[PDB]
Parts: sequence; C-alpha cells; structure tokens
Amino acid sequence: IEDLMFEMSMWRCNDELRARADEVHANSRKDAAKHYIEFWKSIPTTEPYRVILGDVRDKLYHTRERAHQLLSNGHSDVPVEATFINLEQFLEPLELCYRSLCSCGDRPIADGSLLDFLRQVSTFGLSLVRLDIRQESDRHTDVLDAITTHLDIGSYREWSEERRQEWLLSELSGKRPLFGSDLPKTEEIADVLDTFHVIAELPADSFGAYIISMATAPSDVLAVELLQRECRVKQPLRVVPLFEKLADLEAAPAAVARLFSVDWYKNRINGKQEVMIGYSDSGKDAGRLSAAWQLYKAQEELVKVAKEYGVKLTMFHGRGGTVGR
Amino acid sequence: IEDLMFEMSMWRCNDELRARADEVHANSRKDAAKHYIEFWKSIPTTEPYRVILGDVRDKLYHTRERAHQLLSNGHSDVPVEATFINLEQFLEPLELCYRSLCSCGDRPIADGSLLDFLRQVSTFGLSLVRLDIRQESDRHTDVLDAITTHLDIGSYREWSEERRQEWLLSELSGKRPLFGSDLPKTEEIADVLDTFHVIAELPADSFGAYIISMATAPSDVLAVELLQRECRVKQPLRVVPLFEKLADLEAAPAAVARLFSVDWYKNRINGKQEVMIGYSDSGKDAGRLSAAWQLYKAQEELVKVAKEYGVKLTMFHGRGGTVGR
Repeated sequence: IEDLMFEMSMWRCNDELRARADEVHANSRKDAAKHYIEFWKSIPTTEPYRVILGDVRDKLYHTRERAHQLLSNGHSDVPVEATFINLEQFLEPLELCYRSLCSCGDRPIADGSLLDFLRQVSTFGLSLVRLDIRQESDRHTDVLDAITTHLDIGSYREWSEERRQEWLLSELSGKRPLFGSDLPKTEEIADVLDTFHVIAELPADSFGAYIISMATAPSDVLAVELLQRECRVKQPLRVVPLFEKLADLEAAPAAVARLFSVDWYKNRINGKQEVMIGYSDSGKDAGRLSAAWQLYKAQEELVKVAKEYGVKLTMFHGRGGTVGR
Repeated sequence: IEDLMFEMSMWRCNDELRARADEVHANSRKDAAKHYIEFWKSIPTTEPYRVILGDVRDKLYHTRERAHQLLSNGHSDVPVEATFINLEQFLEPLELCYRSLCSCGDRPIADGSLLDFLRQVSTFGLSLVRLDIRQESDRHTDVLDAITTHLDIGSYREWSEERRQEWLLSELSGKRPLFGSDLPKTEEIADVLDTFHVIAELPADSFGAYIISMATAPSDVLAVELLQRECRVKQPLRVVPLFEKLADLEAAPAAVARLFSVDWYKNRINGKQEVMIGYSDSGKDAGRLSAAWQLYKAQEELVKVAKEYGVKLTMFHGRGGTVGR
C-alpha cells in the first residue's frame, strides 16, 4: 500500500473523488500516527488519491492487526469497523481511484500499479484462497439420526429416502430451532457440528464450497443445507456432491436430476449448481478405459440434465497428476 | 466476621474441625493480605476456629467485591469459585464450628455470637430477602399467542382452555427449543421474556415466587412454568396464583383443583404449593362483609383441595394496613 500511495501523487481528480477525499480528510484524525514508516503525517487534500489510499492503509493495518491477535490469542480488541469485512469494502476506493484517473486523461497511470492492485484484490480477496469443507454423507446422517432419536420422532437412518427428503424439507421451510444445547453427541457428531459453528463464526468470503463424499440422493444435499441453517450460518455455502466410484458416476445424472426436481431447492439454488467428479477410484475398481469413458458419458448426461432444468452447471474435476488418476 | 473471628479464639476442637483447619492452613497462602484490617497475617493453627472463619472471611470479602464491581460497572474479574455460591457453603463451616464447640463442652460459647451469626446466615442468606416477581396472566398469554402465531399453528388467545392445557403440556414434556432468536417481540413481549432471562442469569437463592395476577385457569400457571423452562431458568421458581376479584375467589378452589388434576404438574410441585389471596379488591366491588365471609370460605375450601390431593398448601394473604383492605 505504501508504494501505491507514493505513485498516486496526481493533483487532478474528478468531483466524486474530490468529495470523498474531503470526507476522509474531515475525519483524518489530526494525529501523529508515528508507528507508520511512510506517510506518517496527516495526508493533505492537495493529494486526494493519497488521502483515499491512506484511509485504505489504516483499514489494512487494522485488519492485519485484528487477524494477528485473533490468531496469537483467543480474541482481539480491534473493532471490526476498522477492518475490511467485505471482499470489496476494499475494492470500492480503488475503483473510485481508477474512474477518477480515467476521467482526467490518466488512464495509463491507472493501468499501472493501481490496476495490478485491483486485479490482486479481486482475485485473492481478504483471505488468499477460498477454503472448501468436505465430509462423507454418513457423518451428516449420523448427526441427523442423533437429532431425530433425541426428539423421539424416529430414526433418520432407518427412514426411506422419500421420508428423509420430506422431513428435511419441512424442517428447512420451518422457523423453529431443531436441536438444542442438550443434544447427546458423539465426538464425531460434535465434530461436524463444530465445523459448522466455526464456519458461522468466520467471514463468508473465507470459505468456498461444502463437498459431500459418497453422495447418492437429494436427501444428502438437503441434509447439509439444514445443518448449516440450523448452525446459524448466516451466509450458507453451496453444497456439491462427489461422485467418484464408477457406480456413482453411472448414477450421477439421475441423482442430480432428482435433486433439481425438488422445486424448493432448485428455486433457492439461484440458477447455479456445482458437482464434483472424482477420477481416482473409477479406474481402480473397473478398467482405466471403462472409467474414462463412463466419466465422459457422465459429464455429458449431467450437462444435459442441467440444461433441461435451466441451471448453469459447473463441474469440479478431481483429476490427479498421474493418468491412472 | 472480624469480631466473630476475634472471639473464636479457643484451642480445643474435635478431630473433625482439626482436620478441616489443617486443610485451610495447607493452602493458607503465606501472603501479606495487607488490605485487611484485622487478622491480616496468616492464621496459626493454635486458633483453629479462626482459621476456618478466616477462609469464611476471604470468601465473604471476594463476594462483596464481586457484587460491588458487578454493580458499579457491568462486570467483575472476581472468580465465582472465590465467592460463596451456595446458600450454605457459607453455613457448613459455621455448623462445623458449632459441632466442635459442643463436642468440647463449649455449648454456652456456641450459643453466643456464633449462634446469632448462624441464625443470621440461615435467615437472610446471600441476598437479604428473596424477591417475588409478579405479572398478570394476559401478558403471558400475549407472549404465547405471539409464539403460536409465529409458529403458524394458531392463536393461543382464541384457543379453548382445554386446547391451551394440551399444548402447554406437550411442550413442557417436550425437548425441542420453542421460539428462536428470530421471534417477533413487542416491547411488552420482550419485557416478560427479558425478565425471565434476567431471572435465569442470576443466582436462584435471590428469588422467591412468581405471582400471577388475575389467574383463572391452570393454563395461566403452566404458561409460566413453560416460559421459565424455555428461557433456560436453571432452577425454575415456584408458580403461585393471585385470586383478588370476588368472582376469582368464588371460583378459586375449583381452579386450583383443576390445576392439581394435571398429573405432570402435581408431579413437579413435589407436594408443596403456594397460592395468594387478595384482600384489597374484594371489598371494593362488593360489600366488605361479603368479602370477609367469602375469604373465610375460600381459605377453607382451598385447604380442602390441598388435603384431597396430598399437597402441603401455604396461603399467601394479601392484607393491607387498613381494615378496608
């Protein structure tokens, strides 16, 4: 940030950036701010891009500091308002700079360090990569079965796939808390639950997708959606099934089709769905040839299903480094 | 406590209290403790009663300081283990002192300042008086109706008393959280809920009874029991109805009998029940004479019901100072 501030020493800007620059200089905090190396003194409005980038620095410093304490200890006194919480509370000021520079015939300058910085922010965001969370179906099933058994309402394990779909739906559309503090938990049960609580506790742009291994039916996806909502995950992440064994690839288009059939879920999906395709285990229980060919057929029929339901499918290829995977 | 410690200067004790005093002098903490006025130095085993009472002092001091900060600010850094949490973690050491004194032929000594102090503890406890909480039934009814409306299941108001009893019972025996964080609340609704949370947050031995004004049916009491349980009131307090209007007194024995009929509630009440009898409003809408006579009849018939259901009744007389009330 400090080099960027150094280069952005223009004095011409548009009326928008001038207005905002005056805003920041109004609350510029006329203070020493001696901890900084460069630009330690209050930034004059003579250099407005530097005013704005300077506020970006104070927020970037405080973000790094909140994270550093949160990591070192169990808590931080840094107020979240002093930090970037949004993927683009960061991006807005940089865009304003870009527009202003272009307005004044300084487009080459904007396509210099500022552009590199824009692309870096829009590509890495507040946490370098988005993290995927993966877990096998049977663990979610164990959690739910503990929940229905504790509610003296049956056994989610023993239930037919239809019974599971219907129950999961009714609870998803409902407004009442499911389990409470007193739910009897295996260490595993609490493991999956606690990963959900952890996901809720953290920022959304820090996670990617929830991948379900050994996924067979829509109940498998609806189960994760329900567990997320119930674990007070404010912005739940996308659920995506994994088909890796040859049989699961053969069965994938049907299972995805059955899922998209459920109108409640296809309506909430916002027209986008991701599904993962494992390459490793297919050529291990059947031929390498037959695996590859079934993979091709599966990709083909899945895209057909998605087109049929007007959903843009993106396929996540669990390819390895070796041809055998 | 310091005056009492000064007096408890005996050197004879039984083997029980000797063992205990040796316990405290083991963790006596060879420390200055300069804030204290008297007995600021570590207490010798020559005077064992002073040792036990000395720990009683340290826990008493930390209690006053914890409450003092809790009141002055919003919090205290005092650890709860360093305070008296039980009505009688206080009493136990004093009892031990009394036993020791009697063992050694010092019953006259025991019946002096030590006795006065025992009676004071056992009578005022950690918070001078147990506080009663009173509220009218219709506020509980408003909260519940808000809950059933939010759960899309009907209107508790419009429900027959039978329906009310049935639902309340099913939820009291049930194990699922009722409302969640997202329950729409009036200022009133949040008033009653928040007083329940406040009861839950504080120690149990600080409260007495929940008194329900204008109580007419059992649903009025079951509402309070459920609202307590659902507001995670760890040790819910006893519910007690108020019959103040002349009609409510005529109908009171019937309504109390109906309440005792409920097998669950008679099971929870554990053979003790309190009911309040108002004197103020009775002689205001009808004659004073008719008020008194219906009051006598009421006491009589209530005792009849309690005897019939094998429950020890205590009657709470809402008398005034003037004969007119």
